[PDB]
Amino acid sequence: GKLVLAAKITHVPSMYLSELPGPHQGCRQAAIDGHKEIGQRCRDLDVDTIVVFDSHWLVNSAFHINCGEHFKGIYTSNELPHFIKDMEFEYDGNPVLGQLMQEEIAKTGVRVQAHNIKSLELEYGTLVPMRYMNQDRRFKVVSVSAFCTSHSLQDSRKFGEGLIKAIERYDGNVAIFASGSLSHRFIWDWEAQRGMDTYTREWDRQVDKHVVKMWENAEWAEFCAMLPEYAEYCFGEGGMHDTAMLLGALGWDKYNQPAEIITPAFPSSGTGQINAIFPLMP
Amino acid sequence: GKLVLAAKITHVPSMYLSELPGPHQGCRQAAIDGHKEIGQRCRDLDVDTIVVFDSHWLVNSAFHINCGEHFKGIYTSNELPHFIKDMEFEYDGNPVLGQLMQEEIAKTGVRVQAHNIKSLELEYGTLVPMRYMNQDRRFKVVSVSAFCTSHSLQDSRKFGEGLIKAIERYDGNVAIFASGSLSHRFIWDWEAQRGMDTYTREWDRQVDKHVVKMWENAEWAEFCAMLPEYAEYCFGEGGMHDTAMLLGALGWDKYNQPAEIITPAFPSSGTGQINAIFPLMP
Amino acid sequence: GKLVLAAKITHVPSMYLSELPGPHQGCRQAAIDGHKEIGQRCRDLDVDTIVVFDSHWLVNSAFHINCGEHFKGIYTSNELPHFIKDMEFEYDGNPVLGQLMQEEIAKTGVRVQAHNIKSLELEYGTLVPMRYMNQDRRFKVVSVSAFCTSHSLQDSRKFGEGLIKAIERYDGNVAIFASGSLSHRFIWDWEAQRGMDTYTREWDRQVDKHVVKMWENAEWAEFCAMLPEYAEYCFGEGGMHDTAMLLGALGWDKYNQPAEIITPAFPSSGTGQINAIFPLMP
Amino acid sequence: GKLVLAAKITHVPSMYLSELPGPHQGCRQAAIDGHKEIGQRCRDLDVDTIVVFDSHWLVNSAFHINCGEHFKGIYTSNELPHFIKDMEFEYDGNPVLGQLMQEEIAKTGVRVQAHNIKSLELEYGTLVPMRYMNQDRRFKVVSVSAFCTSHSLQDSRKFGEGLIKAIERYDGNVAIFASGSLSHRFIWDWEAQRGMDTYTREWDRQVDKHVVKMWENAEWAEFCAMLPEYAEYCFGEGGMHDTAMLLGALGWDKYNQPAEIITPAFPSSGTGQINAIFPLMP
Ligand code: NA
Ligand code: NA
Ligand code: NA
Ligand code: NA
Repeated sequence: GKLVLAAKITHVPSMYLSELPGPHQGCRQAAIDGHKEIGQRCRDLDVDTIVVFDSHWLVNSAFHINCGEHFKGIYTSNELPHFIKDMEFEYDGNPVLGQLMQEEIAKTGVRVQAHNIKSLELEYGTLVPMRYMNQDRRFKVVSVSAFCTSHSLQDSRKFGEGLIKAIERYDGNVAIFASGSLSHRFIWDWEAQRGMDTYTREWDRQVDKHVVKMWENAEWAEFCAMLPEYAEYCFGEGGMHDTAMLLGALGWDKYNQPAEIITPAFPSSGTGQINAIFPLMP
Repeated sequence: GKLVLAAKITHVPSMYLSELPGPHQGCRQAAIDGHKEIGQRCRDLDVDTIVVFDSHWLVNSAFHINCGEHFKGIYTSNELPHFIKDMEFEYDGNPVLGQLMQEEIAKTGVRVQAHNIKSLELEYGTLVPMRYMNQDRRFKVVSVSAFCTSHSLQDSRKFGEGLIKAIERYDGNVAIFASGSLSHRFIWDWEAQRGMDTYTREWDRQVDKHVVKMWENAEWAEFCAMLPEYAEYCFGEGGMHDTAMLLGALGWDKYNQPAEIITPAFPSSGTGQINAIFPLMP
Repeated sequence: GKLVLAAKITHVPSMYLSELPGPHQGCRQAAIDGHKEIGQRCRDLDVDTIVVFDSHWLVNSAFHINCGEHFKGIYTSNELPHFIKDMEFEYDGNPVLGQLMQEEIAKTGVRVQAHNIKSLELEYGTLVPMRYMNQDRRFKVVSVSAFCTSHSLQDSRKFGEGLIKAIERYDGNVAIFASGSLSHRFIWDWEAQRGMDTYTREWDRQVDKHVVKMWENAEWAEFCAMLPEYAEYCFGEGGMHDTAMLLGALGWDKYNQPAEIITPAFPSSGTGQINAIFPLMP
Repeated sequence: GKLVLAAKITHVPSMYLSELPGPHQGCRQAAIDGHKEIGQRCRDLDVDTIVVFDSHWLVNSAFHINCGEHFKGIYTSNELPHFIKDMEFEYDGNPVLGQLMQEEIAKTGVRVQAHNIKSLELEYGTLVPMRYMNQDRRFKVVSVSAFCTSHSLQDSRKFGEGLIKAIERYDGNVAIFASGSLSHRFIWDWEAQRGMDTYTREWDRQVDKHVVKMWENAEWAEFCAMLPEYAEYCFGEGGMHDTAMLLGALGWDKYNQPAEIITPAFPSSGTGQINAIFPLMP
């Protein structure tokens, strides 16, 4: 098979808040537009399976693949129980791609497990893009744990490299999404006052503006070299393992295409958020 | 009503692994016996509700109370889903204690929300002690978010202080559990070969030994003063807000009782674990 | 009196190495010519006294001013004593400007001491610019301790604010130099082979490029807001107190003039170096 | 020749302040007593040369040995110029030991330079012990740069290992002093009011109390394993390279003798200070 689309996308809970009646209604319409645009490009390019690097799925040991056959349930947020509760979803899985991913990524030396368990539910980083892109179940979905507490960014790079080798063996077109953040120093509890549209630290705002310029200028050797420090000093969501998996799949320091910005970087509860297409190398 | 028991307890997933057939069967027998002993004292002291400060429940904004009327479901770990899956549980809740907690804690100036929502499920740091102590539904349970990413430890202190005032207004006896860790520098993914019974860093091993000595010697003024640095430099599970909520309920720097070590400190996947009773001030 | 010139300047030891016969002769010619250019503008503006914020002078308590009447001695580096040794110097001092500085800065509530002591010698961050600008003793010199181990950047801001008041009372024209670095993560001892013209970390290189862009675009409110994080995460030389003293004198977040880059940013032993004029507000 | 004594010693400026008339007179008498006791033991053991690991001598590149033939001068503090100024000293050097040290330490792979330069003056970490121990010039002195900004603690270990091989080739008895601190989080500038006899952070006080117990219990494998973290999280004076050089010479994780406490650990301007003899292995 073939990788046909790669993207970095936001999954902030304010996207669901934007759908609700209230003074926040429409506050994330541009972020939702970005998802729906990326979904349309996946339809245009005959994507049959989407792999999400989910920076909301926390793991301490190894890389985990949710390649469940079928995902059906009711989601309630443990962050915002009152507002995001009893949310229905139903999507088709791809156990076959999941097993190919396990086999090829395990050949790189990466510790990796594939799970086809009815009771292992999709995490939030995967449910959000699926809400806006896949309500008609046009796409199969496979999820990867990207909130990695005790892991090497070089192993997430290798996870992405092995993923390409899995796609080569799979009979279909695949899209990959890093579902997470730029900087993720969430706004302090004693500063709720300031609302959802500010950075906690000007520092994170400025580093995020520089990083977005690096993406637009295809400075990927330089970005890949500085990613450990960006992930540490800018409090990356899940340690920016989602960003590492995506760059791994694309060629790491050999990746050479300017990012196409879909949703310009915006603050959300003190964190940096963007939607961007990473064009494929020739 | 009355606070009658306070404890720091482990919830490591190796407790469930200890139950399973294999080379690790019985690897956490003494941790499980410590949970059972603490439960039995709860029975002896005519406890009707347990409040658990759950360091596995991640929140970014405010302190959240799960005071659902009824808890029933099937638990699958997203950390070790091959081993911890399809785990049945059913417990009774205490919405009345929950709303009192919200009333009294909000008067401290702390941001606090109480949830009585069917679909808001118990988190792992609450499920583990309920599994060993509460299978016969002797106790009502309330859960508090103690994985607090953007929160002051002085607000966790105030949460505990407000909780005492809520218990005073409640018609019955209450126990509180900080469900979490000492140091929580989880073992590196590339060091899986070392197994489950080691510390990641000798540094964490030695700081944890000093902290347990301080607890045993009632050095609570000194321990409270050093808690922000301990949480940072020894990678506390959820920032050690669970520890801060418990010490807040007990009197913070005026707490003067020697900790009773129910289960001696042990390493678990690189992290420090203990079961300890915190005797109440006369 | 009048502040007539402000600058950020490099004092790297490779400037002296550039003068010596060997394979590195001329390796810092442009940095030296930047010093000479800034010196000539001081001559043109009728500067009688230069105040240097010396990021090589380490202090643990309070801000110290060397306002000695006369400076004469022989300098041997304790960093590169094989190459920088027996270096003769002689300059005139300004005890009157020093006492005005102590008077006005103490009114801000900052802890400040002024020293007029024969045996208190000029530090390296002052000797280097005086070597290239002041060999004919055209200028009196005063030095300020800007390697501040335990100090608030808001107090370095207040030091600069007070200095403007001292200059207003002084009968003459004054120039101020922040003598120090951008990033100062010095190259690791085991990486000696890579030589003198590289950054230790791509991270430092890229943050430094963003910071120079901010300076060129007069984004001073943003730069001032991010300075505490920059100094911490990019290992600022002396904590970037030199930069803070200079921006304090210039108006801090109200400073609105684009920096004039006299010598483009260059790596030196892993660290970021620049010569820049900070034009004065009308 | 033979190593006959090893010690960790303080060099705090408050030792000189203790000698002066004022409310602080005698405030460091016990620290001075410790120096003079260690001096007397060096006389009793027929020491002819003292090597000091000087955590006040800052270097960015390589390890430097001050093995000048003769040291004579007047010292003025740039930390406290009013109180510590025009301090006379005169001591005999040992260029022969210095050259052996360079030869043997360079065989371990460590980058090391020996300097015999009249104008390269003794640093403060060396002048303080020499003031209290060597006013009659009974001992020759060699100084080593131990404020190492960019260096491996394993390289400081190898410097100590190589030093023993140098002493074996030298015709005399040698003593080694690590001249530095335990924790060195100097008291914040805005907390001057608290005086010189407090810790900045209870955290540093407690870690220092644990470390001193480890020394007294000969827990050297454990202490050596945690030293990188101690040096980082407790703000070690010069990064605790002085401590690593000493433990290097003594056997690192194979060292097995309980430290003899000469001056019990005491706070000085927020930092931890101790005088201790490290008995030689049989
Ligand atoms: Na948000
Ligand atoms: Na475990
Ligand atoms: Na240099
Ligand atoms: Na002192």
